[PDB]
Amino acid sequence: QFNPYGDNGGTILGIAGEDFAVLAGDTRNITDYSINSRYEPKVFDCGDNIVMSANGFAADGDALVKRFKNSVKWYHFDHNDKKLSINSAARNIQHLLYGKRFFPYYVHTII
Amino acid sequence: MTDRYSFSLTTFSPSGKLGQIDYALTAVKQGVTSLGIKATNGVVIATEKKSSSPLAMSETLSKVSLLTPDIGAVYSGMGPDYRVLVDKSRKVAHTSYKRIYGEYPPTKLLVSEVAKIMQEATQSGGVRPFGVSLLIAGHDEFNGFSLYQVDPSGSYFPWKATAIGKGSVAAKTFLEKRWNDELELEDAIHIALLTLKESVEGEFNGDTIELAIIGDENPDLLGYTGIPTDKGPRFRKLTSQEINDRLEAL
Amino acid sequence: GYDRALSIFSPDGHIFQVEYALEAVKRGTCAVGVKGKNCVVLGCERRSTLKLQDTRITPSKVSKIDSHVVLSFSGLNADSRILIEKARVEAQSHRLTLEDPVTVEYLTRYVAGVQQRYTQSGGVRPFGVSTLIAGFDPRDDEPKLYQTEPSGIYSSWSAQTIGRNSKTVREFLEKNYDRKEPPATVEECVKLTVRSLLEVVQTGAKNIEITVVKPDSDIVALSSEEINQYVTQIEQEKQE
Amino acid sequence: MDIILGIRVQDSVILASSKAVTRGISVLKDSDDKTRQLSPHTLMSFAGEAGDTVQFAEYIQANIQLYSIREDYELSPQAVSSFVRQELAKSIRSRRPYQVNVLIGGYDKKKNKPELYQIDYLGTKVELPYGAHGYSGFYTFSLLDHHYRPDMTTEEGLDLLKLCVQELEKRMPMDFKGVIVKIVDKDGIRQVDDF
Amino acid sequence: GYDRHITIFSPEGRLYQVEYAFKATNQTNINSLAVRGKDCTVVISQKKVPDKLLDPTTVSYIFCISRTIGMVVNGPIPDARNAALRAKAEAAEFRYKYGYDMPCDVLAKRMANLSQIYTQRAYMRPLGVILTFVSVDEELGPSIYKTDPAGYYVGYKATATGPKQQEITTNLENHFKKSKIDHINEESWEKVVEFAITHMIDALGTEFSKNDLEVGVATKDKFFTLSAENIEERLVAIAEQ
Amino acid sequence: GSRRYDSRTTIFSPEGRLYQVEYALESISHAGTAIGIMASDGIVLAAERKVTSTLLEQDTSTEKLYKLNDKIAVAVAGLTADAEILINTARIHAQNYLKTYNEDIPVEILVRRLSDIKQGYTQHGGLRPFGVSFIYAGYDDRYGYQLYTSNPSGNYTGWKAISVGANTSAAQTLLQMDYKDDMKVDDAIELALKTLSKTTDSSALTYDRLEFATIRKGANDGEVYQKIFKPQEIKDILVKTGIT
Amino acid sequence: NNYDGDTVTFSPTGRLFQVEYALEAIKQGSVTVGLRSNTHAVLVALKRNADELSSYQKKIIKCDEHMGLSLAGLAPDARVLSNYLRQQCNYSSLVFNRKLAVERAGHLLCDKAQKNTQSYGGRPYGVGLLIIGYDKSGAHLLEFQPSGNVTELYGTAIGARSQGAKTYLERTLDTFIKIDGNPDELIKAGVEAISQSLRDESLTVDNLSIAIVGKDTPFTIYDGEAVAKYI
Amino acid sequence: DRGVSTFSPEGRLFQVEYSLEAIKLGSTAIGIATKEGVVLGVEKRATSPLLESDSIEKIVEIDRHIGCAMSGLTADARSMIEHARTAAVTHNLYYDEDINVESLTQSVCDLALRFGELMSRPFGVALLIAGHDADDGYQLFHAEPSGTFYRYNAKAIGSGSEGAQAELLNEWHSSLTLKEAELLVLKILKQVMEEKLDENNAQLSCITKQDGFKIYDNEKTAELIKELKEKEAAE
Amino acid sequence: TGYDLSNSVFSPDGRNFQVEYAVKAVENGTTSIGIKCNDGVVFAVEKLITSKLLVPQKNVKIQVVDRHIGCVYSGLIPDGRHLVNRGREEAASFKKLYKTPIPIPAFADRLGQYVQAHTLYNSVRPFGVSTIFGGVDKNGAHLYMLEPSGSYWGYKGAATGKGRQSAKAELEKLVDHHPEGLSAREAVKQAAKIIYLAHEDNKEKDFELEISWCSLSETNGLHKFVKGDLLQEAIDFAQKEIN
Ligand SMILES: [Cl-]
Repeated sequence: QFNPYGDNGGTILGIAGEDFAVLAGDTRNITDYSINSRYEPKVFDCGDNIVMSANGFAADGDALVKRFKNSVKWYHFDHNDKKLSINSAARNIQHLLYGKRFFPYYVHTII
Repeated sequence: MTDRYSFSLTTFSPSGKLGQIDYALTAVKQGVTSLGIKATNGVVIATEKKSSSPLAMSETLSKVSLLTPDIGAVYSGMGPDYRVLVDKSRKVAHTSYKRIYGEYPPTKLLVSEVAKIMQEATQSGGVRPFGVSLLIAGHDEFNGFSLYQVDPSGSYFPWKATAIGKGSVAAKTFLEKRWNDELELEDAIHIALLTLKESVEGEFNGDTIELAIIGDENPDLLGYTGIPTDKGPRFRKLTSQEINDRLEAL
Repeated sequence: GYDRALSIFSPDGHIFQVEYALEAVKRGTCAVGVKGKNCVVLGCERRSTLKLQDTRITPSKVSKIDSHVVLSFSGLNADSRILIEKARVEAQSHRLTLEDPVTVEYLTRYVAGVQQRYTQSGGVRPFGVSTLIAGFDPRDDEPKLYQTEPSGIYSSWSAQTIGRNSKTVREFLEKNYDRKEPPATVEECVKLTVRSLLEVVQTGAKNIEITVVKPDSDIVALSSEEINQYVTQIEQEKQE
Repeated sequence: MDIILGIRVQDSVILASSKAVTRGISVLKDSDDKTRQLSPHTLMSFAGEAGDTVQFAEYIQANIQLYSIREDYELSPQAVSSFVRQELAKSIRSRRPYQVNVLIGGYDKKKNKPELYQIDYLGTKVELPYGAHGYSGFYTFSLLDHHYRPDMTTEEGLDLLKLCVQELEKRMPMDFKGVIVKIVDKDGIRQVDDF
Repeated sequence: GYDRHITIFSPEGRLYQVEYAFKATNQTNINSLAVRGKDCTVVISQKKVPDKLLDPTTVSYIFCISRTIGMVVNGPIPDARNAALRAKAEAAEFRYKYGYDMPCDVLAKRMANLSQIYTQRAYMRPLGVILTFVSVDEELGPSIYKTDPAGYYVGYKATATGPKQQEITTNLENHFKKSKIDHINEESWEKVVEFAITHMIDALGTEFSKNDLEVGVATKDKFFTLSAENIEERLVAIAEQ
Repeated sequence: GSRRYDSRTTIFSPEGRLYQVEYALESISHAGTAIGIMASDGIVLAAERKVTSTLLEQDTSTEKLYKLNDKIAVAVAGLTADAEILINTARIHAQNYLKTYNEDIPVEILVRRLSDIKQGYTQHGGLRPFGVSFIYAGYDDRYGYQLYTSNPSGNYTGWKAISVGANTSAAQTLLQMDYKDDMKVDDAIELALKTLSKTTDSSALTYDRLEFATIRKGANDGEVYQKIFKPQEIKDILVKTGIT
Repeated sequence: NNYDGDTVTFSPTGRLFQVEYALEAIKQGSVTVGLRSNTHAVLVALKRNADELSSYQKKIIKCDEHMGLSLAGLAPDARVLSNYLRQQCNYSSLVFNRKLAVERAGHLLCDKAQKNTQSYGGRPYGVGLLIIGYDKSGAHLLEFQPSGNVTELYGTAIGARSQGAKTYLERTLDTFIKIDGNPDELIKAGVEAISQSLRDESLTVDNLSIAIVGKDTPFTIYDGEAVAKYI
Repeated sequence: DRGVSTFSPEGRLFQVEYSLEAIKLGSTAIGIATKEGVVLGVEKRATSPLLESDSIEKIVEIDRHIGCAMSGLTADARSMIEHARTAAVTHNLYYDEDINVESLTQSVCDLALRFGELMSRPFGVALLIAGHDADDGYQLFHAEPSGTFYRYNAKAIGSGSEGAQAELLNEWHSSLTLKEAELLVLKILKQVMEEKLDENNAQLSCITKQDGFKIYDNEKTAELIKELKEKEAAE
Repeated sequence: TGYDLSNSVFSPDGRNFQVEYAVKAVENGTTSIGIKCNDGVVFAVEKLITSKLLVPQKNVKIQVVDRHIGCVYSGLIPDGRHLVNRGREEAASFKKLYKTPIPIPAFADRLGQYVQAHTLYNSVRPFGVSTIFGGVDKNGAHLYMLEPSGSYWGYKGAATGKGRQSAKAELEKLVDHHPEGLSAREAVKQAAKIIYLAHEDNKEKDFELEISWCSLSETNGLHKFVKGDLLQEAIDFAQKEIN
């Protein structure tokens, strides 16, 4: 039977300071016991000073990042170029994820 | 695109007339005469075969049509409208009756279904009424022989005998003088041929006249043997030769 | 599906189909609502060109929407049944989800919304009906009387009338109804309602219907004799 | 849910329904009323799947109340029971059926007679002198077969009912936290507070 | 008078849109003719190519509906091709559904029923065409069946259609009065084609070159159209007698 | 587009009337008269057939009086074809109720639903209304014997005695004159026939131009019987009252 | 006359009056100008107010980082069409990782407008658009008409008195086409162009609207004090 | 007849232009924007003295930071308000923030042209949408059935609009206080109204950043009416 | 009367006036032609230069369908684009199911049936274009012209637009003078001449020439635009003939 999920490995890490924040992630991408790439980035600048990583199943991860990046673009179009605050981004991402509640994005997301 | 005509094309005028139904009846008046006579042991329905050209083969155009083995139909008015009504009538006898009860519908109920179809063309969106009046003759076990007229409005009436179309006024008067409640089927056929000659102008023979009966069961026309309860169709179309035989002793 | 825009604007900015629906209301039998200090009374005209009627079974002019709210109307009788049915369904639906019966304002707002929807939907004509909706909110003793009309607008009234010759009875109510002192009792409220109809009706026989609504689902319809006593009493005081 | 009982006597129908609502290893409530008044002289008790029970009961209640307002008239117990049966008979072939069993106790004012109907989630209806749903019936039916008489009073019916609850409290595995008892007669529906 | 714009009845019980669709039939100014032999059915039609820039091979009003059925149209080419595509689709579906080739008369009835619907339903106009279907049916033999915008249809011993149809019709009538039979008593289709052209020449009073005509022939198990040289071969045979 | 040919069947006149409903009522006023009279022990339905021909089959015929269920019947005035559409709907509705509640449908409930269908055709859909007026005669255990009428508008009312179709104005005046509340069925039968005989557009009222029916409790004990009169029975009742 | 009831009807001379009436709504609209060089493309728009208490109706809309337009006529119709362009640009990016060619953008608008001119019930769009963009084949300027006709130009103008600017640009063609690598000068030429369409009114700070896109410049709009430089 | 979405020869939509005539028949509504807040005032215009005027609801809350006044066929506004409220609350659910006043107005205006042969006709009501957000501060918008919306410093709509607008042209300046705006709405309403202005036939409201959208009591407005009459007599 | 107010209505003649009114819109358009040659077809069109501001070579009017068919039209340009969009859908579904690229006669009927369908109902408008199109398939070269009614035929040469009569006369001379056939490269030159000669009927505004061609030998059976040296050579040939 076809299994629509896979595991691409890797790990990510976010820490917040007083006037800064970091989002780190390794660049290794794997399936089973094989290395697919030694340098495949999964931490992205999404605009409006928001960085994002969706780690787990890379296909779902890329799809989510792609949809959120697009959500930022349309937020500008619809609300007079207003900056998307980190709290508003967070709430928006919840709805992106929960929209597929019964066929989930197989990722841990950090912004 | 798509049928944007979702509104009625037949509507009430200030005087209360339904214009399109009246005009449909006018088309029936222009149509060639057809008639029906009910005897004690059968029914006869007849009409003239108005040929469009002498090069046309009028045998290929059937004005009298079998609906069920015991029910037949003839009309006056627009031929194409009649043809599609016969198709629908044959189908509805199966879908709304035979496929449910395992037997053919009684005459009155098949007539009722055809009447419904014609009524809907009077009220539904984007259609004109049918431009025909039907005469439906038939037999069933519990009602015996019957004869019905169906008009463009969807109204139907049972008749002892009647005529519709071109010379219906004169033909009805002729039938009133001749009809009694003791007529045998052969007497009714004789009167049918007499009545029709008045309205026919040109040739009057078995090739220009179409005539069918609802009478006794015809085991020879069944196509098989072995089932006692199945005894054959009561509907039979008289042949060109069979008509000419009766035109000599006229 | 039939799509035609039947209710549309004209050059002068009127929606004629909505305005012609008001004419149907003007043709309908007169209906009046008067609210007292502790009650609301709904009075209705019944035309007397119809003798040989069976009043047991003939649809009553005042309808219960719930045990605590009533609806009367003026205009097309057939149209009103559709509004009443929808209102009754919404009443039960409200009890089901909110666990509390409708307020009179809410029920009115719903009925008015339905009427409005039929003024800018394709393939439909507006309702030829104006309604008077009266009752008491759950656990409340303040009387409520509302009016709706084909356009969809609604409002609250101390007293109001609709239907044929309603302008005459509105005139009467405008000088005979004191805002500072509404009819203090049931008797006073019924009398003022009967008086107002007697300006327009004809005979006070089987031409007037009266329904009294009191707090906590206390609704009762008066009989002929009970109403006739008000008619008899009013005429004797008039000869003065 | 779990225990719902019904007894029809000379002049009334008596319904007894357990008060416990249990989920997992916790009794969440011990005062739950597993019943809805459909009309002034008609009462319905219910048991079955969590959520389904109340949702179905209130849906039926809304429909009967709607009917009452429309016609200014009370449906007979027989008419209400047939409406309820049909809804369950529809439900059993739906994508997700209502898993609810009901008893309908009513007093027919036109006949001046009490009536008790037992309907399961499949839409299986029967009129009975006494009824039960679930495992309760395995004790109460035989008990009532012995002690029930058709001409009993409401008081005799309540004593007969006490005998059923006592037997269930002795032999049933679960603590159902007693019952709420309600009487349906010519004067409508009332609750017995001390049982 | 909107009763003349859509297919509803006029006060005198007429359908003017159907009547005006009949007048569109002659818009091409072309006459067609169909006759039956013993073994075959021949249909001929005039071929007028006025523009010198036209590719004459693409100018045709005869269509091969199925292997066995042919159809000639009298009316504008857009409506003609509309009818042809539907007839082809209907004949193909019939074979798939019922396991045998659609008879000429059954296809005629079906196309006539479709035409009837346009006379009753308002949103669809009638097609301004008359369709003449020909074949050698495996049960009925040589067959000619003709459809019009009214939804009328009937079988023919022979037939003609077009502006000068009446002249051709009477010419054929007078021949069958003389011969006393329902068909052309001839063995080969070649001579039945010759008969068809001969009697069209007499009725219309015009001579034809190889490019003035169009010929379709139906035999058992196939219907085919003739090339210019096949017709020329046929014209030579008539001239040498 | 198709807007050009739309009659707009569901609109108001400037006066606030529905054109198509008014014109449908005008149509119905030319249909054969039908009368309903409610007595204390039953109901009478009487209707005049539209100008009959001598070759019409009279016994196997139904034009005016139809059975909805065992307890309810209707008299028709208007287009028969339109009426049969509505009659079949009403018949199905009665069976739906019986299936749902295991009780025969109360008369008013059936009348309201049929009247609601008519109403719909006047408010939405762009279709012509049904050109039919009904007289409903029926019994139930709530109100006993009941007469109702409905018309193309979808408005219905209850009556002690009523007429529909042709000459209702004259017919109603005659009914209003001779009707009283303590009346019996056999008296109502006579009143119905006497009224038709005076309001008819024909030369003389005969058995072949009439349909007749009664709904009595004249069965055996506490149950209702529908009697659709046969031709010979109408001939006898016409002689018994001395009209022929 | 008798042939202007809807878009589905041709006149006896083969005209579509509803489309022509839609074209008329553009003529009543406030003037807007478009022009380009080989490196940049510039939109200039005169904004219109209801009165002195109101704001000035915004004429320019961004479609992508590399594309945008200006409007003249029914503003809600411009919002619908610009939204469609935003989606089409976006589809090209998400699916093909490809910036939508300004030419395809024109073809897509043509076909969307056309469908509204051949069917019953609908109406033509009542707005004209000037689309500018920078793609893989350099700078572009398009003129959209709601008839469906889209035209690529070096420069143009639409709206009331647009003929003045259109004549000016026709004279200035050889000059402004070679303003390469100089944004402020290309704008100056566009501001001088729109000045040929002014009557009794002059360009103020809350009246003028300018947009620019080019080789190393995303589509950006200038309003308020940011256009004071050019008056 | 003719199509609902038909253009006139002058390039305007017949139905939209006709709905604008309906709005001219409506009761007057005035809005004034200041740096201390936005004031919204309306003429109630009771058709009869028996009608309880406090049930006339022509000023309406959309959210805590956005209010709305109406003029014309006021029954048409109900679904517009319902959409506005849902749009406002939905945006808060999706983005954990207040929605911009302009974005709200644009959302309401998207409904406007969704008519044809969607609803059967345009709305017969104009809206004054007033609110505050962090980006653009206090704002007033005029939303028309054409789908067009203009931002205004001050705006009047309804029967007395052209006279009231000319008055607002003279009176408005960029330093008006909230109290000054309140009195100015009352003054201009009293001028254009038929019946004499009092607390029962006119209603005031405002939106401030601090307290949000508030409809004033009849007692509060009555004192502002008394304060206004005294100030006009004082010179 | 009023028979001309609604599409699909027959007049008492048996005519559809709305289609005839669409033909008037075609006659108003610019000139376009088609020339059939030895092993292919050549298409050319007149592009009126309304203003100096039009970018030369950048408002392309000839359109390709699939990889082997060319289409050009006169009249309402948007209507023509709608027809080509449909043509591309028709050609794609043919190739999807049957593998082989759509034959030209097959493609011609697909457009024909679609255009004819827009004369059947009053809820649609007829097409305001006559379309000249064709290409090379397994049976060689084919040229077609399709009109608003849905009527189409095969052509040796075709012309439509404001200068159709001038172009037709010039086309007839080529057919008479070359019975054996015209070569592809010759047909390109002749196409230029005919557009220049047909421009006399539209001579207020000067114009821009656009040519395309399909040839079994010259373009390998694929549709290509004529550009650069071959275009200028064809323009010069045309310029020499008018003087
Ligand atoms: Cl068929």
